[PDB]
Amino acid sequence: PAKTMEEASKRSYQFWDTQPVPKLGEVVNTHGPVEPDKDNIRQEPYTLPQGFTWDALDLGDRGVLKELYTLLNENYVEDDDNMFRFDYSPEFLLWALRPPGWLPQWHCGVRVVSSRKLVGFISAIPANIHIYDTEKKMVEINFLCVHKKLRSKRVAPVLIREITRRVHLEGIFQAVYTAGVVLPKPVGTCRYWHRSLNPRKLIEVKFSHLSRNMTMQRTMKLYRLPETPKTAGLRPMETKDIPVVHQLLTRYLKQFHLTPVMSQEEVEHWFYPQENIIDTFVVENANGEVTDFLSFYTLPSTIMNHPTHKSLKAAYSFYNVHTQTPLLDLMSDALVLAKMKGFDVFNALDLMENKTFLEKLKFGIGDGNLQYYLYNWKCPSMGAEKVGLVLQ
Amino acid sequence: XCFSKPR
Ligand SMILES: CCCCCCCCCCCCCC(=O)SCCNC(=O)CCNC(=O)[C@H](O)C(C)(C)COP(=O)(O)OP(=O)(O)OC[C@H]1O[C@@H](n2cnc3c(N)ncnc32)[C@H](O)[C@@H]1OP(=O)(O)O
Ligand SMILES: [Cl-]
Repeated sequence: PAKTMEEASKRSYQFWDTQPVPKLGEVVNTHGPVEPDKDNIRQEPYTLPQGFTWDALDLGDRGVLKELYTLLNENYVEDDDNMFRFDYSPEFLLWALRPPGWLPQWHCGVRVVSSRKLVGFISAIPANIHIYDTEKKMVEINFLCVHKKLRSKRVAPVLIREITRRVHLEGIFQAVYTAGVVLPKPVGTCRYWHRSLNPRKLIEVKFSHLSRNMTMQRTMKLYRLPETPKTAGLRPMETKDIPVVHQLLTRYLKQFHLTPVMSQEEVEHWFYPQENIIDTFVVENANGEVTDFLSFYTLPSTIMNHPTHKSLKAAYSFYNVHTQTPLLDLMSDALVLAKMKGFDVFNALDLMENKTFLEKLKFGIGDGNLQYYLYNWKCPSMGAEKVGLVLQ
Repeated sequence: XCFSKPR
Protein backbone atom coordinates (compact mmCIF):
# COMPACT_ATOMS: atom_id res chain seq x y z
CA PRO A 1 0.00 0.00 0.00
CA ALA A 2 1.02 3.71 -0.07
CA LYS A 3 0.65 5.54 3.26
CA THR A 4 2.32 8.83 2.27
CA MET A 5 1.59 11.14 -0.63
CA GLU A 6 5.23 10.59 -1.66
CA GLU A 7 5.00 6.82 -2.19
CA ALA A 8 1.58 7.39 -3.82
CA SER A 9 2.92 9.78 -6.48
CA LYS A 10 5.24 6.93 -7.55
CA ARG A 11 2.43 4.36 -7.98
CA SER A 12 0.02 3.43 -10.76
CA TYR A 13 -3.52 2.50 -9.71
CA GLN A 14 -4.72 -0.12 -12.18
CA PHE A 15 -7.99 -0.54 -10.29
CA TRP A 16 -8.72 3.05 -9.25
CA ASP A 17 -8.04 4.36 -12.76
CA THR A 18 -11.12 2.39 -13.85
CA GLN A 19 -13.31 3.94 -11.11
CA PRO A 20 -15.29 7.30 -11.16
CA VAL A 21 -12.89 9.14 -8.85
CA PRO A 22 -10.52 12.00 -9.68
CA LYS A 23 -6.91 11.30 -10.53
CA LEU A 24 -4.35 11.72 -7.75
CA GLY A 25 -2.47 14.30 -9.81
CA GLU A 26 -5.28 16.56 -11.03
CA VAL A 27 -6.69 19.36 -8.87
CA VAL A 28 -10.44 19.91 -8.74
CA ASN A 29 -12.28 23.16 -9.43
CA THR A 30 -15.78 21.76 -10.14
CA HIS A 31 -18.61 20.38 -8.00
CA GLY A 32 -20.56 17.31 -9.07
CA PRO A 33 -20.72 13.67 -10.12
CA VAL A 34 -17.82 12.11 -11.96
CA GLU A 35 -20.30 10.11 -14.08
CA PRO A 36 -24.09 10.12 -14.49
CA ASP A 37 -26.45 7.86 -12.61
CA LYS A 38 -26.83 4.51 -14.36
CA ASP A 39 -30.36 3.65 -15.51
CA ASN A 40 -29.57 -0.06 -16.02
CA ILE A 41 -27.57 -2.11 -13.52
CA ARG A 42 -25.77 -5.45 -13.84
CA GLN A 43 -28.09 -8.06 -12.34
CA GLU A 44 -25.47 -10.77 -11.84
CA PRO A 45 -22.97 -10.82 -8.96
CA TYR A 46 -19.36 -10.43 -10.04
CA THR A 47 -17.38 -13.63 -10.48
CA LEU A 48 -15.16 -14.76 -7.59
CA PRO A 49 -12.11 -17.05 -7.95
CA GLN A 50 -12.94 -20.73 -8.04
CA GLY A 51 -13.91 -22.19 -4.68
CA PHE A 52 -15.47 -19.03 -3.17
CA THR A 53 -19.05 -17.74 -3.02
CA TRP A 54 -20.96 -14.62 -2.03
CA ASP A 55 -22.99 -14.70 1.16
CA ALA A 56 -24.96 -11.83 2.68
CA LEU A 57 -24.45 -11.93 6.46
CA ASP A 58 -27.54 -11.82 8.69
CA LEU A 59 -25.97 -10.31 11.80
CA GLY A 60 -29.13 -11.14 13.74
CA ASP A 61 -27.82 -14.73 13.70
CA ARG A 62 -25.48 -14.72 16.72
CA GLY A 63 -23.33 -17.42 15.13
CA VAL A 64 -22.97 -15.42 11.91
CA LEU A 65 -22.15 -12.27 13.90
CA LYS A 66 -19.41 -14.24 15.67
CA GLU A 67 -17.89 -15.40 12.37
CA LEU A 68 -17.62 -11.78 11.29
CA TYR A 69 -16.13 -10.78 14.65
CA THR A 70 -13.50 -13.50 14.27
CA LEU A 71 -12.64 -12.56 10.68
CA LEU A 72 -12.15 -8.93 11.66
CA ASN A 73 -10.39 -9.74 14.94
CA GLU A 74 -7.80 -11.83 13.04
CA ASN A 75 -7.53 -9.99 9.71
CA TYR A 76 -8.62 -6.33 9.95
CA VAL A 77 -6.53 -3.15 10.15
CA GLU A 78 -3.20 -3.22 12.02
CA ASP A 79 -0.77 -0.46 12.88
CA ASP A 80 2.26 0.21 10.69
CA ASP A 81 4.56 -2.18 12.59
CA ASN A 82 2.14 -5.10 13.09
CA MET A 83 1.91 -4.62 16.86
CA PHE A 84 -1.81 -3.82 17.27
CA ARG A 85 -5.01 -4.85 15.47
CA PHE A 86 -8.51 -3.42 15.84
CA ASP A 87 -10.76 -5.66 17.96
CA TYR A 88 -14.35 -4.51 17.19
CA SER A 89 -16.76 -6.28 19.50
CA PRO A 90 -19.84 -8.12 18.21
CA GLU A 91 -22.20 -5.58 19.79
CA PHE A 92 -20.20 -2.68 18.33
CA LEU A 93 -20.48 -4.28 14.90
CA LEU A 94 -24.28 -4.46 15.29
CA TRP A 95 -24.28 -0.74 16.14
CA ALA A 96 -22.15 0.20 13.15
CA LEU A 97 -23.84 -2.15 10.67
CA ARG A 98 -27.52 -1.88 11.57
CA PRO A 99 -28.26 1.87 11.68
CA PRO A 100 -31.66 3.02 10.36
CA GLY A 101 -32.07 1.99 6.72
CA TRP A 102 -29.55 -0.87 6.89
CA LEU A 103 -29.93 -3.61 4.28
CA PRO A 104 -28.90 -7.26 4.69
CA GLN A 105 -27.49 -7.47 1.16
CA TRP A 106 -25.13 -4.60 2.03
CA HIS A 107 -23.39 -6.92 4.55
CA CYS A 108 -21.44 -8.53 1.75
CA GLY A 109 -19.37 -11.58 2.75
CA VAL A 110 -17.15 -14.10 0.95
CA ARG A 111 -17.05 -17.76 2.06
CA VAL A 112 -15.06 -20.83 1.06
CA VAL A 113 -17.43 -23.14 -0.80
CA SER A 114 -16.27 -26.34 0.90
CA SER A 115 -15.64 -25.23 4.49
CA ARG A 116 -18.04 -22.22 4.63
CA LYS A 117 -15.20 -20.26 6.28
CA LEU A 118 -15.76 -16.50 6.13
CA VAL A 119 -12.73 -15.07 4.31
CA GLY A 120 -13.86 -11.66 3.05
CA PHE A 121 -16.22 -8.84 3.91
CA ILE A 122 -17.33 -5.36 2.94
CA SER A 123 -20.32 -3.31 4.13
CA ALA A 124 -22.46 -0.34 3.19
CA ILE A 125 -24.87 1.69 5.29
CA PRO A 126 -27.01 4.56 3.98
CA ALA A 127 -26.33 8.11 5.09
CA ASN A 128 -27.37 11.57 3.98
CA ILE A 129 -24.18 13.55 3.36
CA HIS A 130 -23.78 17.31 3.12
CA ILE A 131 -20.81 18.20 0.89
CA TYR A 132 -20.34 21.97 0.38
CA ASP A 133 -23.63 23.28 -1.07
CA THR A 134 -25.09 19.86 -1.95
CA GLU A 135 -26.92 17.24 0.11
CA LYS A 136 -26.81 13.69 -1.32
CA LYS A 137 -28.10 10.32 -0.24
CA MET A 138 -24.92 8.20 -0.10
CA VAL A 139 -23.59 5.04 1.48
CA GLU A 140 -20.71 4.79 3.93
CA ILE A 141 -18.38 1.88 3.12
CA ASN A 142 -16.69 0.22 6.07
CA PHE A 143 -15.03 -3.01 7.17
CA LEU A 144 -13.37 -4.01 3.92
CA CYS A 145 -11.47 -7.14 5.00
CA VAL A 146 -9.72 -9.96 3.10
CA HIS A 147 -8.37 -12.96 5.00
CA LYS A 148 -4.58 -12.81 5.29
CA LYS A 149 -4.05 -16.06 3.37
CA LEU A 150 -6.20 -14.68 0.54
CA ARG A 151 -4.45 -11.35 0.05
CA SER A 152 -2.76 -9.92 -3.03
CA LYS A 153 -5.10 -12.07 -5.15
CA ARG A 154 -7.45 -9.26 -6.34
CA VAL A 155 -10.24 -10.19 -3.96
CA ALA A 156 -10.55 -6.60 -2.72
CA PRO A 157 -11.35 -5.10 -6.17
CA VAL A 158 -14.11 -7.67 -6.56
CA LEU A 159 -15.53 -6.79 -3.12
CA ILE A 160 -15.56 -3.10 -4.07
CA ARG A 161 -17.27 -3.75 -7.42
CA GLU A 162 -19.84 -6.07 -5.90
CA ILE A 163 -20.90 -3.66 -3.14
CA THR A 164 -20.99 -0.86 -5.75
CA ARG A 165 -23.37 -2.99 -7.83
CA ARG A 166 -25.61 -3.74 -4.84
CA VAL A 167 -25.68 -0.07 -3.87
CA HIS A 168 -26.52 0.95 -7.45
CA LEU A 169 -29.43 -1.51 -7.41
CA GLU A 170 -30.98 0.65 -4.68
CA GLY A 171 -30.57 3.89 -6.62
CA ILE A 172 -27.53 5.33 -4.80
CA PHE A 173 -24.56 6.52 -6.82
CA GLN A 174 -22.17 8.23 -4.35
CA ALA A 175 -20.30 6.95 -1.30
CA VAL A 176 -18.05 8.20 1.47
CA TYR A 177 -15.22 6.21 3.07
CA THR A 178 -11.90 6.57 4.87
CA ALA A 179 -8.59 4.70 4.74
CA GLY A 180 -5.07 4.88 6.16
CA VAL A 181 -3.69 4.42 2.62
CA VAL A 182 -3.48 7.09 -0.05
CA LEU A 183 -5.81 6.50 -3.01
CA PRO A 184 -7.23 8.60 -5.81
CA LYS A 185 -8.26 11.01 -4.43
CA PRO A 186 -8.55 12.29 -0.84
CA VAL A 187 -11.10 15.02 -0.22
CA GLY A 188 -9.35 15.75 3.09
CA THR A 189 -6.50 14.37 5.20
CA CYS A 190 -6.86 14.07 8.97
CA ARG A 191 -4.33 13.05 11.58
CA TYR A 192 -4.92 10.93 14.65
CA TRP A 193 -3.74 12.29 18.01
CA HIS A 194 -3.54 10.33 21.25
CA ARG A 195 -4.09 11.29 24.89
CA SER A 196 -2.43 8.93 27.36
CA LEU A 197 -4.64 7.93 30.26
CA ASN A 198 -2.74 4.89 31.59
CA PRO A 199 0.82 5.84 30.53
CA ARG A 200 2.37 2.89 32.39
CA LYS A 201 0.50 0.31 30.33
CA LEU A 202 1.04 2.22 27.08
CA ILE A 203 4.83 2.13 27.51
CA GLU A 204 5.26 -1.53 28.47
CA VAL A 205 3.28 -2.44 25.31
CA LYS A 206 5.29 0.05 23.20
CA PHE A 207 2.17 1.89 22.09
CA SER A 208 4.15 4.92 23.22
CA HIS A 209 7.49 5.26 24.98
CA LEU A 210 9.16 7.81 27.22
CA SER A 211 9.81 11.22 25.73
CA ARG A 212 13.43 12.32 26.03
CA ASN A 213 14.27 13.24 28.56
CA MET A 214 11.66 12.10 31.11
CA THR A 215 11.28 9.48 33.83
CA MET A 216 8.29 7.20 34.27
CA GLN A 217 7.55 9.33 37.36
CA ARG A 218 7.43 12.64 35.47
CA THR A 219 5.39 10.95 32.75
CA MET A 220 2.69 9.78 35.17
CA LYS A 221 2.42 13.16 36.90
CA LEU A 222 2.19 14.89 33.52
CA TYR A 223 -0.85 12.78 32.53
CA ARG A 224 -2.68 12.57 35.86
CA LEU A 225 -6.32 13.66 35.67
CA PRO A 226 -8.96 14.82 38.16
CA GLU A 227 -11.14 12.04 39.50
CA THR A 228 -14.43 13.79 38.59
CA PRO A 229 -15.38 16.08 35.69
CA LYS A 230 -15.71 19.77 36.40
CA THR A 231 -18.59 20.96 34.16
CA ALA A 232 -21.81 21.82 35.97
CA GLY A 233 -24.74 19.63 35.08
CA LEU A 234 -22.87 17.06 32.98
CA ARG A 235 -24.80 13.78 32.93
CA PRO A 236 -25.43 10.80 30.63
CA MET A 237 -27.71 11.29 27.66
CA GLU A 238 -31.26 10.01 28.22
CA THR A 239 -34.26 9.38 25.98
CA LYS A 240 -35.72 12.83 26.76
CA ASP A 241 -32.57 14.47 25.30
CA ILE A 242 -32.85 13.00 21.78
CA PRO A 243 -34.58 16.03 20.15
CA VAL A 244 -32.30 18.60 21.69
CA VAL A 245 -29.16 16.57 20.88
CA HIS A 246 -30.45 16.38 17.31
CA GLN A 247 -31.03 20.14 17.19
CA LEU A 248 -27.63 20.97 18.71
CA LEU A 249 -25.75 18.67 16.32
CA THR A 250 -27.60 19.92 13.23
CA ARG A 251 -26.79 23.57 13.96
CA TYR A 252 -23.22 22.92 15.04
CA LEU A 253 -22.37 20.98 11.87
CA LYS A 254 -23.51 23.71 9.44
CA GLN A 255 -20.07 25.35 9.83
CA PHE A 256 -18.17 22.44 8.19
CA HIS A 257 -18.05 21.29 4.56
CA LEU A 258 -18.40 17.49 4.83
CA THR A 259 -20.98 16.37 7.41
CA PRO A 260 -23.77 13.86 8.00
CA VAL A 261 -27.38 15.01 7.93
CA MET A 262 -29.05 12.88 10.59
CA SER A 263 -32.71 12.24 11.13
CA GLN A 264 -33.89 12.12 14.71
CA GLU A 265 -33.93 8.31 14.53
CA GLU A 266 -30.29 8.32 13.38
CA VAL A 267 -29.43 10.65 16.28
CA GLU A 268 -30.96 8.16 18.69
CA HIS A 269 -29.03 5.30 17.08
CA TRP A 270 -25.65 6.97 16.93
CA PHE A 271 -25.68 8.73 20.34
CA TYR A 272 -27.97 6.96 22.84
CA PRO A 273 -25.45 5.41 25.26
CA GLN A 274 -24.68 1.70 25.06
CA GLU A 275 -22.17 0.20 27.50
CA ASN A 276 -18.88 -0.62 25.76
CA ILE A 277 -20.00 0.94 22.47
CA ILE A 278 -20.90 4.61 22.66
CA ASP A 279 -20.97 7.14 25.49
CA THR A 280 -22.78 10.48 25.30
CA PHE A 281 -22.94 13.10 28.06
CA VAL A 282 -25.10 16.23 27.92
CA VAL A 283 -24.76 19.50 29.85
CA GLU A 284 -28.09 20.37 31.45
CA ASN A 285 -27.74 23.90 32.85
CA ALA A 286 -29.34 25.64 35.84
CA ASN A 287 -32.53 26.34 33.85
CA GLY A 288 -32.90 22.72 32.73
CA GLU A 289 -31.70 23.45 29.18
CA VAL A 290 -29.34 21.05 27.43
CA THR A 291 -26.66 23.28 25.93
CA ASP A 292 -23.69 21.00 25.08
CA PHE A 293 -22.79 17.37 24.63
CA LEU A 294 -19.70 15.18 24.27
CA SER A 295 -19.45 11.66 22.91
CA PHE A 296 -16.85 8.96 22.37
CA TYR A 297 -17.06 5.38 21.17
CA THR A 298 -15.31 2.25 22.44
CA LEU A 299 -12.79 0.50 20.18
CA PRO A 300 -10.20 -1.75 21.84
CA SER A 301 -7.31 -3.39 20.03
CA THR A 302 -5.47 -6.69 20.27
CA ILE A 303 -1.85 -6.45 21.42
CA MET A 304 -0.18 -9.03 19.24
CA ASN A 305 2.51 -11.43 20.44
CA HIS A 306 2.57 -10.12 24.00
CA PRO A 307 2.84 -12.52 26.96
CA THR A 308 1.12 -10.37 29.60
CA HIS A 309 -0.96 -7.56 28.02
CA LYS A 310 -3.47 -8.83 25.46
CA SER A 311 -5.57 -5.74 24.68
CA LEU A 312 -5.57 -1.93 24.61
CA LYS A 313 -8.80 -0.16 25.64
CA ALA A 314 -9.14 2.90 23.39
CA ALA A 315 -11.78 5.64 23.43
CA TYR A 316 -12.44 7.57 20.21
CA SER A 317 -13.75 11.14 20.06
CA PHE A 318 -17.10 11.07 18.23
CA TYR A 319 -19.05 14.36 18.01
CA ASN A 320 -18.63 17.18 20.54
CA VAL A 321 -21.00 20.14 20.41
CA HIS A 322 -20.53 23.29 22.49
CA THR A 323 -22.78 26.36 22.72
CA GLN A 324 -22.19 27.51 26.34
CA THR A 325 -19.46 25.31 27.83
CA PRO A 326 -15.98 25.90 26.34
CA LEU A 327 -14.85 23.10 24.04
CA LEU A 328 -11.64 22.78 26.08
CA ASP A 329 -13.65 22.21 29.28
CA LEU A 330 -15.93 19.78 27.44
CA MET A 331 -13.00 17.70 26.16
CA SER A 332 -11.22 17.82 29.51
CA ASP A 333 -14.31 16.20 30.99
CA ALA A 334 -14.29 13.60 28.22
CA LEU A 335 -10.74 12.67 29.25
CA VAL A 336 -11.80 12.33 32.89
CA LEU A 337 -14.82 10.22 31.97
CA ALA A 338 -12.70 7.93 29.78
CA LYS A 339 -10.17 7.56 32.60
CA MET A 340 -12.98 6.69 35.04
CA LYS A 341 -14.32 4.08 32.63
CA GLY A 342 -11.01 2.22 32.41
CA PHE A 343 -9.72 3.35 29.02
CA ASP A 344 -5.94 3.32 28.41
CA VAL A 345 -5.84 6.03 25.72
CA PHE A 346 -8.18 8.62 24.22
CA ASN A 347 -7.91 9.17 20.47
CA ALA A 348 -9.11 12.15 18.46
CA LEU A 349 -8.60 13.45 14.93
CA ASP A 350 -7.60 16.99 14.02
CA LEU A 351 -10.89 17.62 12.18
CA MET A 352 -13.70 20.04 13.16
CA GLU A 353 -12.32 22.33 15.91
CA ASN A 354 -10.16 19.70 17.59
CA LYS A 355 -6.87 21.50 16.84
CA THR A 356 -7.92 24.17 19.36
CA PHE A 357 -7.64 21.67 22.24
CA LEU A 358 -5.33 18.83 21.19
CA GLU A 359 -2.04 20.32 22.36
CA LYS A 360 -3.43 22.09 25.43
CA LEU A 361 -4.94 18.84 26.68
CA LYS A 362 -1.62 16.98 26.16
CA PHE A 363 -2.48 14.88 23.11
CA GLY A 364 0.53 13.54 21.19
CA ILE A 365 0.45 13.50 17.40
CA GLY A 366 0.16 10.03 15.92
CA ASP A 367 1.86 8.34 13.00
CA GLY A 368 -1.44 7.70 11.22
CA ASN A 369 -3.21 9.81 8.64
CA LEU A 370 -6.89 9.06 7.99
CA GLN A 371 -7.79 9.99 4.42
CA TYR A 372 -11.38 10.86 3.50
CA TYR A 373 -12.82 9.94 0.13
CA LEU A 374 -15.93 10.44 -1.97
CA TYR A 375 -16.92 8.03 -4.77
CA ASN A 376 -18.39 9.53 -7.96
CA TRP A 377 -18.28 13.07 -6.59
CA LYS A 378 -15.83 15.72 -7.78
CA CYS A 379 -15.19 18.69 -5.51
CA PRO A 380 -12.26 20.68 -4.07
CA SER A 381 -10.34 19.13 -1.24
CA MET A 382 -10.65 20.80 2.17
CA GLY A 383 -8.54 21.26 5.24
CA ALA A 384 -9.01 18.88 8.14
CA GLU A 385 -10.78 21.59 10.15
CA LYS A 386 -13.65 21.64 7.62
CA VAL A 387 -14.31 17.88 7.85
CA GLY A 388 -17.29 17.38 10.15
CA LEU A 389 -17.83 13.64 9.73
CA VAL A 390 -16.67 10.78 11.97
CA LEU A 391 -16.99 7.10 11.03
CA GLN A 392 -16.38 3.93 13.09
CA UNK B 1 -10.50 2.76 10.34
CA CYS B 2 -6.69 3.35 10.52
CA PHE B 3 -4.57 2.35 13.51
CA SER B 4 -2.39 5.19 14.76
CA LYS B 5 0.11 5.47 17.61
CA PRO B 6 2.08 8.50 18.84
CA ARG B 7 4.59 9.85 16.30
C1 LIG C 1 -21.95 3.72 -5.17
C2 LIG C 1 -21.36 2.81 -4.09
C3 LIG C 1 -19.83 2.79 -4.19
C4 LIG C 1 -19.24 1.98 -3.04
C5 LIG C 1 -17.76 1.72 -3.26
C6 LIG C 1 -16.95 2.92 -2.77
C7 LIG C 1 -15.47 2.54 -2.75
C8 LIG C 1 -15.09 1.68 -1.54
C9 LIG C 1 -13.56 1.43 -1.58
C10 LIG C 1 -13.08 0.68 -0.33
C11 LIG C 1 -13.20 1.58 0.91
C12 LIG C 1 -12.88 0.76 2.17
C13 LIG C 1 -13.07 1.56 3.48
C14 LIG C 1 -12.45 0.74 4.61
O1 LIG C 1 -13.04 -0.23 5.09
S1 LIG C 1 -10.78 1.21 5.09
C15 LIG C 1 -10.17 -0.37 5.78
C16 LIG C 1 -9.42 -1.25 4.79
N1 LIG C 1 -9.32 -2.56 5.44
C17 LIG C 1 -8.15 -3.04 5.88
O2 LIG C 1 -7.08 -2.44 5.76
C18 LIG C 1 -8.23 -4.41 6.56
C19 LIG C 1 -6.87 -5.09 6.51
N2 LIG C 1 -6.50 -5.21 5.09
C20 LIG C 1 -7.14 -6.08 4.30
O3 LIG C 1 -8.00 -6.87 4.70
C21 LIG C 1 -6.63 -6.14 2.86
O4 LIG C 1 -5.31 -5.57 2.73
C22 LIG C 1 -7.58 -5.49 1.85
C23 LIG C 1 -9.04 -5.74 2.20
C24 LIG C 1 -7.32 -3.98 1.74
C25 LIG C 1 -7.28 -6.17 0.53
O5 LIG C 1 -5.98 -5.77 0.16
P1 LIG C 1 -5.02 -6.73 -0.68
O6 LIG C 1 -3.63 -6.47 -0.25
O7 LIG C 1 -5.56 -8.12 -0.64
O8 LIG C 1 -5.24 -6.06 -2.15
P2 LIG C 1 -5.81 -6.86 -3.44
O9 LIG C 1 -4.69 -7.52 -4.16
O10 LIG C 1 -6.99 -7.68 -3.03
O11 LIG C 1 -6.27 -5.57 -4.31
C26 LIG C 1 -5.37 -4.46 -4.48
C27 LIG C 1 -6.16 -3.17 -4.79
O12 LIG C 1 -6.83 -2.80 -3.53
C28 LIG C 1 -6.61 -1.39 -3.36
N3 LIG C 1 -6.77 -1.13 -1.90
C29 LIG C 1 -5.93 -1.57 -0.96
N4 LIG C 1 -6.40 -1.17 0.23
C30 LIG C 1 -7.53 -0.48 0.03
C31 LIG C 1 -8.38 0.12 0.88
N5 LIG C 1 -8.09 0.06 2.18
N6 LIG C 1 -9.47 0.76 0.45
C32 LIG C 1 -9.74 0.80 -0.91
N7 LIG C 1 -8.85 0.16 -1.79
C33 LIG C 1 -7.76 -0.47 -1.30
C34 LIG C 1 -5.16 -1.30 -3.78
O13 LIG C 1 -4.73 0.08 -3.92
C35 LIG C 1 -5.21 -2.00 -5.13
O14 LIG C 1 -5.75 -1.13 -6.15
P3 LIG C 1 -4.72 -0.46 -7.21
O15 LIG C 1 -3.57 -0.14 -6.34
O16 LIG C 1 -4.48 -1.59 -8.15
O17 LIG C 1 -5.41 0.70 -7.80
CL1 LIG D 1 -28.08 -8.10 9.22
